[PDB]
Amino acid sequence: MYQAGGTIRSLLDKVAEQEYLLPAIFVWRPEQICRLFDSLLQGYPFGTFLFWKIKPENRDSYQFYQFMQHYHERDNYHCENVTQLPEREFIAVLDGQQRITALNIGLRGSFAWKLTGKWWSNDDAFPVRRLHLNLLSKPDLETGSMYDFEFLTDDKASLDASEQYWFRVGRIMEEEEDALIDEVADDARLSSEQRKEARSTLRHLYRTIHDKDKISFYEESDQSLERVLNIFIRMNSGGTTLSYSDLLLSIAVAQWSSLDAREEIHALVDEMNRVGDGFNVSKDLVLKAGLMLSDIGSVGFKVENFNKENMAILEKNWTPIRDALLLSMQLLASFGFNAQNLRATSAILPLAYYLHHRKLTASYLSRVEYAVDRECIRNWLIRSLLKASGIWGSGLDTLLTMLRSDIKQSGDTGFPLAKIEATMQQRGKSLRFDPEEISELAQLDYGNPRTFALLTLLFPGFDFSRHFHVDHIYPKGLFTRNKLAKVGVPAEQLDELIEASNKLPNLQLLEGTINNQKRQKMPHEWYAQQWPDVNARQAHLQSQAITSLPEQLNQFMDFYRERQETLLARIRTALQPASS
Amino acid sequence: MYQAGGTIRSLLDKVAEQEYLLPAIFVWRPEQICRLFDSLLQGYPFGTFLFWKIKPENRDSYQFYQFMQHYHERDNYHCENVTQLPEREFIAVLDGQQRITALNIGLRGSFAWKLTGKWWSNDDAFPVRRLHLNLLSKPDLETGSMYDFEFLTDDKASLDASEQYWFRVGRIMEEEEDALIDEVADDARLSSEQRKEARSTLRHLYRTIHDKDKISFYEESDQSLERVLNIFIRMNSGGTTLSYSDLLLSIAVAQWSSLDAREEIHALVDEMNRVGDGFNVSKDLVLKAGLMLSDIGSVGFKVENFNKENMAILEKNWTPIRDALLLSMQLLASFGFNAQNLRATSAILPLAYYLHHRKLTASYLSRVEYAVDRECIRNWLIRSLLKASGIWGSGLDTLLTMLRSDIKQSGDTGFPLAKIEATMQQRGKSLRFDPEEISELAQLDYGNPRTFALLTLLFPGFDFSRHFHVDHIYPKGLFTRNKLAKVGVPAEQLDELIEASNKLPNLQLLEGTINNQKRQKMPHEWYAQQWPDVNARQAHLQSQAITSLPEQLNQFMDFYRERQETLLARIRTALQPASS
Ligand SMILES: [Cl-]
Ligand SMILES: [Cl-]
Repeated sequence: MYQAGGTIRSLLDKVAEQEYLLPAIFVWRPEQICRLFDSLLQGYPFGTFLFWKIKPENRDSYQFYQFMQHYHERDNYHCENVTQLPEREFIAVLDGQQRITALNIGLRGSFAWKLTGKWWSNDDAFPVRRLHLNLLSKPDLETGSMYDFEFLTDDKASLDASEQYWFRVGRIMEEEEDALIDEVADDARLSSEQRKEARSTLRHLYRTIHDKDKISFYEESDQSLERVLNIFIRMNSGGTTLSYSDLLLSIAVAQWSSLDAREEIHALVDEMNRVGDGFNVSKDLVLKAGLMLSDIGSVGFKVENFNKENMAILEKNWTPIRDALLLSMQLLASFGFNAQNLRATSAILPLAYYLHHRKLTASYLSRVEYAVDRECIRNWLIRSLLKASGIWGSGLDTLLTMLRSDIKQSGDTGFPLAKIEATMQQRGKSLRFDPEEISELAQLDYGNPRTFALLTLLFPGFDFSRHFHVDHIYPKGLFTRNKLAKVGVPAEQLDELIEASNKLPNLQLLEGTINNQKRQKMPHEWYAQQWPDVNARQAHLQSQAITSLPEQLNQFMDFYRERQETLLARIRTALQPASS
Repeated sequence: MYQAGGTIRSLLDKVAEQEYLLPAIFVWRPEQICRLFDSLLQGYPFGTFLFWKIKPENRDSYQFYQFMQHYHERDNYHCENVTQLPEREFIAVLDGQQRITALNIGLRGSFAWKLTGKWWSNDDAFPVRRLHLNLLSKPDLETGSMYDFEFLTDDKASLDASEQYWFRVGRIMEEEEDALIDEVADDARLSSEQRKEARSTLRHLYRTIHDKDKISFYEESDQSLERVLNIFIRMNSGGTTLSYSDLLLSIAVAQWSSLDAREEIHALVDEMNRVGDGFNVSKDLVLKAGLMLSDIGSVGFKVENFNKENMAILEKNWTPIRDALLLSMQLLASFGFNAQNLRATSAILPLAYYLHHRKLTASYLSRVEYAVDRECIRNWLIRSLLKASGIWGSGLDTLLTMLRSDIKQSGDTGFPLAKIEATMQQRGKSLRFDPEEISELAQLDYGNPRTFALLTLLFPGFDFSRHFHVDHIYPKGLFTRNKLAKVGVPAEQLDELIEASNKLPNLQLLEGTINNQKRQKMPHEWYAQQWPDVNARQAHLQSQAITSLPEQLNQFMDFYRERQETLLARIRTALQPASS
């Protein structure tokens, strides 16, 4: 069947009573849910959906799932199983799943994502947020946004937003339009001009969902599913549309006399990703690096930059360029980076420009004449990566072309560290750390990608190309609620000790792989038998910012505070910028 | 910038002027184009298209193509490059490519595909067809069809069938509606009752194309492209809509406790395709085989057959089922089959059923107790593949379930050939060949997949799992039109002899690979050099149905005609209905 128009309200009511379901076959980023609601209010139409009608004889023939509603990046990213399996004929959605999920999360659910820089262990790193609309939206002529939608905690919404009036979008499914419009009219915090504007935005939102025929679908049973599914694919977007990424790639490879630049680019990606313990770089990175290493004026990942003259330059230099790219990954692996602990792939671009510039080869990793230069790059890269945010995000393209001029100007004197650091300061991307950034670094968690990076900056000396790991000084296994309450730790200090045992003051770098006999002893026990000479012992331990090793867990927080103090100092000096 | 109105005629005028072009980045089956036109006349709407505007300053920055128009499976199957590049702003179509191509082929172009049973080398196996509509179509209740569209020759369109009035669709782009409707009204082929419904169907077809707003699109320049493409993708089918067959795979994987069904399917498929010199088998075949080998009542490739009860039965029997499937591929390779010469992969299903029924293993290929049985299978299979069509196409599912009962009753006595052939006969699929089929077999071309099969039937005794090939008796290279006139062949006959030189009476099976010294000699020279003893030579020529080996090409047709008669007698004997 064809249904040419239903409301979003009718659609979501069916989702609510589990009459629209999913067959057993992910979710969008919050920013994309917001772009959908903005596009919806602006008037962009939905494409048609496709629904498979399940008769009651078949309720049990197949496994069905429920549309995602309250998304939690940690605790609920999988679709929930059906709980109210209908006993009348119902629907499984074959096309429309992600648009319907976003509608459902925005209007009936929530989104809890991990805060930037925090670790999965942290429980206050996943604040629950709900979709909100700023009833006083004004056209942002940069994003093309007409309505400002945003996922907000309850308190960032309720705060006095100056010039803003935030409205929880889901209220239009819970209250009548009259009650909501009256709330806005009766709010004395709005001016009369603001009240008029808030009112027509709230009406526009309410009625887009409740009055406008936005939803169209085909609806078919088992018997003719095959035929209409084919019709549906034929007449709508059947052969999937290229993303912008894949469009640039196709346009870019079109300009190459090599009969398969597509194959050259994939071989390079997979090669790069097999380096060391594995990386995860994309073809986007390779194409942008193409633009950057060929001295193209713009490194913007934009279709206009992949015209035939620029792709002619890129093809000419493809061998130097894939050589530098591949040597960039080998440098990174030689520092200990892999796919799990490299947060910003864009940092590869200036590294690769440098290696490509000086025409370096894999001997750059061994010869001693380079060791000082290799160490200067490592320190710079790690510091850039220790920033929670604000270095390799927004503003990248202008940062990259300025860093490129600095590297160009350096001839073969080596990595131009002072110049680079000044360019970054000039751009609002200083590698200077302020005291609260320092405190944040000193409480990093085991497994956070910045943690090993920080440790290899604080305690250099290992061959980071060889095996090494981060270990707990007081083994993490000793720290459970049961075990601790019997050594006497008060019941209220129990969660404090457990959280602290997993953080930087209890962390160290160790050569080799995980030692299982170290992890079953108290640290003073383990170090007394590995270092019988009491003087060696206290020099080794001191090299690791370990002064003492209390013999009972009851005194762990004394140890923690003491080493936290030493690490704060060591972090300060390590992150202090040189001068001349 | 949106545009919800647009006629198909406007769209195709832009294609015709080369103002709608393709960016550099396959064409549908003719029956899929026909189904597009049927859906279009039934009211199924087109999804919205995405167009990228190229400003005249960038008309040279990228490579563009023209929409395909006159499709030739051999001589013109990849997009035409741009003649007549617009000097004003123009469009590259980013979404809608395939739907526009189909409109363009149906309304302004043509489709030439290889006739079933013929080979690429034959220049009269690709008759040009153009899209036609039966102005007397009536609802077909078996196909959901309402309008019968079909690609036809001018000759088969000019034929009078009881209620078949074929009208060439492209004429609505070339002539005024008045002229076309008057020709229908003036045609003594139609009764007054029929000219009313033919006029109404011609008008509906004409006006769907010229008056109705069926085309809608977004149009964007470089600047808005990224933003609007992502909106387009989010609001429409954003994830590649799953085909019916990918839906079945997903439905099926979901019901397996833990054999990790998705990659056990793909792994078995890859395994199947690497047997011998390689096959090209589909996951769809593997699923169908699951249904047949587990004795499910229906073997229809329909979603209803993949409920959890059936998938439970399949998972239990998965190991014996993949065993049987791989053994069936190994048996086929032992016959000399591969991806190129196996025309009907459905023939695998009864093979695999049989092999699974008797629980045979790899020793079935070698032990001599099976030699007679393997040869009976090979003989039956080849005969089924020697039919140009009508065996493994339509009607397959009922044939399969009946072949299954025949194999199941055969117990352990061996392949039940007589009963299988009775079954095939009552299904209208006799392995009996009539005189005109015999004559067509006696002139198959070199390279036609049926030629190798026929030869292995007529000349058994090689080790078809070791290397062998088809070779010309009088080498193919001797037969160029310059070379032939020089040995003094009359002008009239020259191309009769070139023709016949590529056909079965000049073909033989030889062990090993191509022998380049044999291909440079007249046959009688080759054989006198290889078989110095004239009596062993006559014996060996006799085994290949060679009576005489004329020494001049001038007598080649005397050889052709003599060996053709010898082959006809062998073929008539090899294909004759058997003893009972
Ligand atoms: Cl940027
Ligand atoms: Cl069938």
